[PDB]
Amino acid sequence: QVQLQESGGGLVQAGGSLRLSCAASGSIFALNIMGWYRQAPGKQRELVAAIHSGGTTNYANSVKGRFTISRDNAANTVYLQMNSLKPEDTAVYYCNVKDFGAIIYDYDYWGQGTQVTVSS
Amino acid sequence: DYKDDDDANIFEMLRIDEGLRLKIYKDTEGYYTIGIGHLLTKSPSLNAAKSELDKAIGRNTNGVITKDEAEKLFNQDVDAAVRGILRNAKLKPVYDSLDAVRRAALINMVFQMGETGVAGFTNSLRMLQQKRWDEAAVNLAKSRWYNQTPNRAKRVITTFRTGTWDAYAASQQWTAGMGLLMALIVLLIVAGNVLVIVAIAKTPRLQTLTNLFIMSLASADLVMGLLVVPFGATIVVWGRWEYGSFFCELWTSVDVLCVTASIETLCVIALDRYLAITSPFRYQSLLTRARARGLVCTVWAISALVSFLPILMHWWRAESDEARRCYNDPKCCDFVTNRAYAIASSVVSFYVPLCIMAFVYLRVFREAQKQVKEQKALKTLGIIMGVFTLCWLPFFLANVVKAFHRELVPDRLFVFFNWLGYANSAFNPIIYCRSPDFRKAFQGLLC
Ligand SMILES: CC(C)CCC[C@@H](C)[C@H]1CC[C@H]2[C@@H]3CC=C4C[C@@H](O)CC[C@]4(C)[C@H]3CC[C@]12C
Ligand SMILES: Cc1ccccc1CC(C)(C)NC[C@H](O)c1ccc(O)c2c1OCC(=O)N2
Ligand SMILES: OC[C@H]1O[C@H](O[C@H]2[C@H](O)[C@@H](O)[C@@H](O)O[C@@H]2CO)[C@H](O)[C@@H](O)[C@@H]1O
Ligand SMILES: OC[C@H]1O[C@H](O[C@H]2[C@H](O)[C@@H](O)[C@@H](O)O[C@@H]2CO)[C@H](O)[C@@H](O)[C@@H]1O
Ligand code: NA
Repeated sequence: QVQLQESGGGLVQAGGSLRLSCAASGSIFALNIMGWYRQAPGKQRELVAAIHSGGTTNYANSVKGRFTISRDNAANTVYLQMNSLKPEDTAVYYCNVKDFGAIIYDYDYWGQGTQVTVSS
Repeated sequence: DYKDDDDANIFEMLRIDEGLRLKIYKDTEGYYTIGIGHLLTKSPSLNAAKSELDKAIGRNTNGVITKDEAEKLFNQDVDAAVRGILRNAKLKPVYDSLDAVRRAALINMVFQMGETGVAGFTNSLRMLQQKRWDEAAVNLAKSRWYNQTPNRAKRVITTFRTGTWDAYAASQQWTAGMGLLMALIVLLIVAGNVLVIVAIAKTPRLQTLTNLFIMSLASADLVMGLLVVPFGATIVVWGRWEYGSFFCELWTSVDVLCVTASIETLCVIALDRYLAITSPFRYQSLLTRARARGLVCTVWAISALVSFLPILMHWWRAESDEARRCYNDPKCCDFVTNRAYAIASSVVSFYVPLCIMAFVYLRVFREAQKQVKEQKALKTLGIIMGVFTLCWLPFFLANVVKAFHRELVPDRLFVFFNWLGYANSAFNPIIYCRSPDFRKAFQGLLC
């Protein structure tokens, strides 16, 4: 009844810029975590940046502020600015949301993916 | 030796009223006994009690006899009682005029109060000798005897009134039903919790820290299903504790152990989530694997100091007549406590977890509608506290009221409220284990 719609991928040369958009259609519980995940071939899935509905964020350590995650209140939408891109960032990026309506455990909705590949 | 149909009915009469023991035990004043209240000796020597038993039975019993052997001892006691009734000018006329069923009622009274005691009922006895059954019943229902032991007096008086065994048939049927009913409760507690524990143990993705707290709950609720609730059920279906003073005190302390560990874990889970749902990123940077296990070991450490330390040190004992009567009676395992223990244990076991859980789960949802401007999360809040409150608050309100005004909390009510809390150990696995990887786990276990 709730699906994640994600856009903003493509291909850019090294040191490029992109802004990601993830709309969480439908209504879900007010306490949640919106974030982004990536996985390159060979390597395995990994967090990059997450943001809480209060505002608390957390970035991976492959990100020295080059990426900035942010929500936009009154709309279930989280954006991720990708700057100073390195060829090491080629991966499919996934939009994830941590739903907390059930209070004892998490409920995970997943977007299906947007390919991102970077050239040097 | 020689038994009769009348003999056996009296035997089964008093196995209900007094109980049957096939191994040597101690009576209220420490004397070795076996069967249905058959005194072996006043000597403080078990081997002396065994030699008296072996001479009476005609076998090397070594303290263990059969039911038929208990009836041999019992019919001798009945023969002695009848034999002294006929020597008593107050009791012989009535006894001579009664039928066999009502003679059993009179013998039952003599086994409870003594020959001399029963011979003081001169007006009731006159009425029975004249076959005025309903008048004698009314009169006996006003007796000091009736006010002291109401249940037994009702069964005996019913026997006098009707001349039938209906009161004792009704007791056997009542108990047998409660036996099945509580046997069902027992396995719902066990199955529901043993199913949760192994689902965590064998599924690799269920080893979260919030689930690390849940299997401590499920294991506290499991010991209660195996040890506390079953032995608690023997008291209800039999009216007595059958397993000696030592296991009474150990069972009692295991009871307050598991319930303290269970409720306080519901409190740890309560704040765990909050701390994880309001500030998730601090949360993981604060609660390591050692700290999570550090909490549960503290809970069980607190539970041990609430349960085994004060109960084994007898810090809980009251100092009244029914306090001391129950302490001396190994068949009485009532938890007659003083005011300070009743209040201190209730605060540590129930009251501080209640108001912490009430505070934590409240702040969860005020900071929920601080962003919506839903109730599927409110109704989960509604039952997490609603089930917990209805299960345990009736008992701890009655517990503190009884700790000031004993006469306000009758035993029946008091025992029922405690069984409401016992039922929470079966409700919690239903409540706190509804994740998609619990649901999909349990399916896998049973298929
Ligand atoms: C939110 C929670 C902690 C509130 C519950 C408070 C409970 C413990 C309060 C509410 C009513 C209180 C009782 C009200 C009346 C009496 C009779 C009095 O002569 C002795 C104390 C006694 C028996 C009180 C004991 C404590 C009591 C049971
Ligand atoms: C033995 C018997 C006889 C009749 C009915 C019930 C029982 C079983 C009993 C009362 C022992 N259950 C113990 C009960 O679960 C319990 C648990 C934790 C506590 O901190 C307390 C407590 O009792 C009151 C109290 O003040 N402290
Ligand atoms: O002190 C109480 C009462 O004890 C005896 O009563 C019974 C006993 O309780 C029964 O369990 C049964 O087994 O037989 C006993 C008698 O041997 C006495 O009958 C009585 O003198 C005394 O008051
Ligand atoms: O106590 C008098 C009052 O209590 C009687 O109960 C007896 C009990 O039956 C015996 O076991 C005895 O040893 O202890 C109590 C008195 O010591 C009767 O229970 C009752 O009707 C009577 O009025
Ligand atoms: Na006792």
